[PDB]
Amino acid sequence: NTKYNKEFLLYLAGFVDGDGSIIAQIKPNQSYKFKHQLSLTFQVTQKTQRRWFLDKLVDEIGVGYVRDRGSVSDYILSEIKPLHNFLTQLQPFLKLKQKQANLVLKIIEQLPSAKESPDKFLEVCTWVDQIAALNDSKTRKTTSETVRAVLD
Amino acid sequence: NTKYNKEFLLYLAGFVDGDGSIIAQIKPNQSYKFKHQLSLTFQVTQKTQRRWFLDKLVDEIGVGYVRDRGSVSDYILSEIKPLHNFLTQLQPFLKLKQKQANLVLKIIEQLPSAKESPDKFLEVCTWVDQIAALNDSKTRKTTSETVRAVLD
DNA sequence: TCAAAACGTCGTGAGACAGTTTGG
DNA sequence: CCAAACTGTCTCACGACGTTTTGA
Ligand SMILES: [Ca+2]
Ligand SMILES: [Ca+2]
Repeated sequence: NTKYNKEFLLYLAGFVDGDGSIIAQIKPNQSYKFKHQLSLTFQVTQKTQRRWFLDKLVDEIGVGYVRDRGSVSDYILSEIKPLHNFLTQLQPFLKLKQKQANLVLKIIEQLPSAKESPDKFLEVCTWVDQIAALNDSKTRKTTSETVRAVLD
Repeated sequence: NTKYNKEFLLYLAGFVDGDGSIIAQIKPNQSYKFKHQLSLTFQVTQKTQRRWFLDKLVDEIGVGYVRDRGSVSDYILSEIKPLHNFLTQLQPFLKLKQKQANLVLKIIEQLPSAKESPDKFLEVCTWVDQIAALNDSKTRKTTSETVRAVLD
């Protein structure tokens, strides 16, 4: 359970507030009990020419990976528990995305208990609706209401 | 000469590397002796619904202003003296824009003598070139070479 | 003759999703 | 069934300039 140097977390929070994204999604998938997956992602996007900077992030955060999508690349951290640790430490230094971080950080602490009740799952899904409304969301399709319809 | 809190600078350096810009321009303007103005800008852009964040920067930096351009707003700092003080302190924490910051600092220092020798003015425009080269420059028109064709 | 502000827009470089597959 | 990875794309929200005017 890695501890990060404060000055790193201060800079990083500023960069995240700039080019970063804290993301929650409900993914339709028949193989799941409620026919949806709950997906959490922390990401930083950057021009591939500066991919080196994302690579440095992998090294410094000690987990996650970088992916290519042409002219641009992304640092991706989706593993639920390294994510909890990282976001716990980053959260108090964020300013634009501190609300997203804390929703995520609590959606995490209720996953063990949101696959039991279909109603609990609907509750958690509404929190991801919240994260999406805090972000500059423009192409969102699957929400906690395409879900509620399905749970019927 | 205000001395800025280091935690603030660390966060700001991350945010600058993210959504900020360090700009130097050679502006054709016939009322100047060498037919161009040397202009320097530090800026941070953010969509207007987030203007409060830019307003805070005005207060915390103690100088500069926010302008609106529709859906988006920019914190703007162009005054040469505050810019020098400010960049001197920010620069050590920058990771993507450090080179640009140092070149702006160099330009500022040479500006006085730059207005006296055409050759020295050219040197400076050369440094303007390096800055544009370091940024994601895509609409640039006036270059240190446009200046030579006029120093003639 | 200047520093600085004002006014304006091109071309992405991000952000924030989607859908689908892997593998335990 | 589930976490996580893999693969793709919509629509800006930025970045990084330009030209013109103000007021000393
Ligand atoms: Ca941003
Ligand atoms: Ca950026």
